[PDB]
Amino acid sequence: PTSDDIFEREYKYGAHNYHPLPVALERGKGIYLWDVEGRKYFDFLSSYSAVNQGHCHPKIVNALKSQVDKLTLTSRAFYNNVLGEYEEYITKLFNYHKVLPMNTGVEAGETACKLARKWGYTVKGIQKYKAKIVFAAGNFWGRTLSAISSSTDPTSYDGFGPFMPGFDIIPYNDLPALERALQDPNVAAFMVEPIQGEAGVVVPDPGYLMGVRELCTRHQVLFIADEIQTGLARTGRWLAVDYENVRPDIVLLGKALSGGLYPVSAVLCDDDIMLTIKPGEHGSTYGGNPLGCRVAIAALEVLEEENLAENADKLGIILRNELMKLPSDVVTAVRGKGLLNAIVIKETKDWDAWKVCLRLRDNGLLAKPTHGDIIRFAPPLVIKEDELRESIEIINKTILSF
Amino acid sequence: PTSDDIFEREYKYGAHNYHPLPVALERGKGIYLWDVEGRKYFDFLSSYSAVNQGHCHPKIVNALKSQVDKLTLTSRAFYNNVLGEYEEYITKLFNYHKVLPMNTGVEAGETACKLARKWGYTVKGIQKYKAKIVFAAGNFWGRTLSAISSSTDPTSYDGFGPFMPGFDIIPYNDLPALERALQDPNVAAFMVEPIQGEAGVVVPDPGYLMGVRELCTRHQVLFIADEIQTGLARTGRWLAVDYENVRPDIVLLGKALSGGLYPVSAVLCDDDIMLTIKPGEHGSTYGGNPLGCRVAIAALEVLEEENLAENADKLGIILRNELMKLPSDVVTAVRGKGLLNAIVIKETKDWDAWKVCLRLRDNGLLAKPTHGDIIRFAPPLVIKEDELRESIEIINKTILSF
Ligand SMILES: Cc1ncc(COP(=O)(O)O)c(/C=N/[C@H]2C[C@@H](C(=O)O)C[C@H]2C(=C(F)F)C(F)(F)F)c1O
Ligand SMILES: Cc1ncc(COP(=O)(O)O)c(/C=N/[C@H]2C[C@@H](C(=O)O)C[C@H]2C(=C(F)F)C(F)(F)F)c1O
Ligand SMILES: O=C(O)CNC(CO)(CO)CO
Ligand SMILES: O=C(O)CNC(CO)(CO)CO
Repeated sequence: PTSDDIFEREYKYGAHNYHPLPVALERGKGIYLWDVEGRKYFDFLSSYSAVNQGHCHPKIVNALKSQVDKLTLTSRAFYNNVLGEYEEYITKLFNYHKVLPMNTGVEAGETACKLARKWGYTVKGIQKYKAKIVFAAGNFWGRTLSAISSSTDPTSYDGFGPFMPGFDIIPYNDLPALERALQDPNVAAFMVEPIQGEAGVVVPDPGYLMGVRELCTRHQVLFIADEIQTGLARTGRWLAVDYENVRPDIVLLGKALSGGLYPVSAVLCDDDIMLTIKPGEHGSTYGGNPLGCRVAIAALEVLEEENLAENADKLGIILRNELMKLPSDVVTAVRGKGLLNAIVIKETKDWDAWKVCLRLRDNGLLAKPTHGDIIRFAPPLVIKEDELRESIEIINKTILSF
Repeated sequence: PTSDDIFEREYKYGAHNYHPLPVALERGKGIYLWDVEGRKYFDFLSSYSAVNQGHCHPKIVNALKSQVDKLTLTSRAFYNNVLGEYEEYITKLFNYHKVLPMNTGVEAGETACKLARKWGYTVKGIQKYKAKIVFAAGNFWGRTLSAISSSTDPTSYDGFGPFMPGFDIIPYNDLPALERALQDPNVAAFMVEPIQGEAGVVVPDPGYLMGVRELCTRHQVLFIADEIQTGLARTGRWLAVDYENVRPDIVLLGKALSGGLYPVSAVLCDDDIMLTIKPGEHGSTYGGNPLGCRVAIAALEVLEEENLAENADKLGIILRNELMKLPSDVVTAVRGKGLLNAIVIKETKDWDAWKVCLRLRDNGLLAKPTHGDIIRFAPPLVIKEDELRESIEIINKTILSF
């Protein structure tokens, strides 16, 4: 069963909601992936930063295999013995009172919106159903009707309305706009990514996150930080907001929370917010199941025990330093923090980010474009400096082969 | 670490969005669960019908263990070698052109709403953003802002607005109301459960589903059948709609699609609907990952090879027959199809569905109430007639001990 067979068969029987890069992967471990013909590749996408810990990390695998022989799902109608241990661990690890477990990133975001609105009505005293949540243009937090309603990307929302009311949108990295938006006492929260991933790794100016926290406190507005892709060592800290010593009111985690072995996500906040939701008022069939909790506990331990945040910090400097050695004729910008990085391609009609990624694949490195001029470079955080330097050679050899 | 310790620790560190039955489960297999003190129980909830195949079915476990050592997540940016095999299998199994894989039940529902609206705008010709979707009162399809906006249950939606526009609600099991609702040419779809699970196992009159299909065809409206809990042999057929030989335009699957080992869900429909969504316009980080696909393929094979639908059919008759032998003084109604069943309790102030389930737990059987007068009985479909008869004894011994 060849790569071409694999492409054709997905095309026949599967929805066309994606156009993947033409590579048919069968196997992966650490920083490497192998296709069906056995060719070996560096993974510079990390499955959108879900395999921070490397593919099939043995510690997380063994947690999965130990638990799958015991108990995988009771539903939340009864207690299991794993969920709390995970809850005690993750809430102490991040220093919040409580966690609400969900499965996917967008589910954690919907949860955060529901906490914000409920807190707005039952604590802040907003009249029912006047609550607003402010978002930054360029945000991406998933594909539900609610998530695309806050998007400014036409490919997310066009053809899918009517849209959820009560969302306001302001420019990203703009504190005067946030100050103007928070004049409305019916605003309950501001939700924002510490670095906008899908918008093309857009890093806000130093002090932005400190100013956000100040404005939210001053106006009695919840600061929701979406760390589903910036968190868990990807940017060189436990949370990207740690760079400015800022404590959000709600933190969203996902992707790397499981090492890529299970959809696990989390909403962290204190009691005065979390307990606004009463029993029966929110949940999920698979949220908090024992199998995902065991996996999450191990995937957090791997991040801590192997010191991947400081590894991501020190190697990201190296990565960005080498990438700017590329000629400004061809690479117009280098952006990133820790091991979440991007380069912008001077998109002539000679060439584009898609053709670059095709040739990168030919030379053994997997990455993928985000707007035809942007290419993300985000390898697993278990990569070593010598392995990283080999990868930079493949990027050099590719960019300069045009 | 005792059951009481387990309760207290979840209470301290976890959100209070649930009030589970006081039982702390550590282990499960087949139809049985064991708590931390070793006591053994019949599972008559099946984790809300996600473990149709029994807890930790060895065939599904071995599929998980084989794949977790190989590759668990590439993201949809590249191809993996498993996804298509699953897509070919499930689309031929249910006789639709295509499948769109997602993770949770509510994600499949949001997907169905987005397909319906997109089809309404790009095929039916509804002006943008006038599309409507009709739902039946009592529906439950999840906890996103969109899903609670169609709910008529105040505990789902109260305090969580403002709500998604464009949803109409009609009585369930009411064909004249549907005919009245579909007079609006801007309606794109009607979404409905063949049996309303969360509303208390509410079974519509014979012919209802045939009348729905006729009205939807006559008015050029998509018939979306939510089988996330009625499907996959739970009611005695592959799809609950199979009882009336009705083919919906969109079918939603979830829960049992994985055997309870992984959150896997699916949206099935033909090309003229499915291909309204173009690349980049919908997706999910974990949807379609190789690990969940291997698990789903095995969990479907277990349903087919062990003939659980006919087993569920023949044992559900037995179950409902015995349950009506209970005195009408105390059990006001018995409802269900296949192995999805409920009894209604004459809720005096002497006693209620919660106290019944407490005493059922004391006598070794796990079930749980849904509105304080309704108790669901839904054991795994691998149960045997002799095991089922033992369980009925525990239900008899409990109801008559009051
Ligand atoms: C900050 C943030 N909050 C929530 C979610 C929802 O999480 P989810 O519901 O998917 O679990 C996401 C998900 N982002 C995805 C979805 C995935 C895909 O489209 O396949 C590609 C991906 C992505 C990343 F991560 F950067 C990119 F390409 F869009 F740019 C997210 O980035
Ligand atoms: C027909 C249908 N369509 C979609 C979904 C969403 O699927 P999901 O997003 O959860 O994967 C569901 C989920 N129903 C759940 C959620 C779970 C919980 O509240 O913990 C209890 C449960 C339930 C069942 F199954 F009957 C009950 F108690 F609400 F009555 C569903 O029934
Ligand atoms: O009307 C618009 O332009 C947009 N309105 C919303 C976003 O601001 C929904 O998309 C309001 O929630
Ligand atoms: O206004 C209402 O009573 C309800 N409106 C909606 C449901 O019909 C949203 O909850 C419209 O989508």
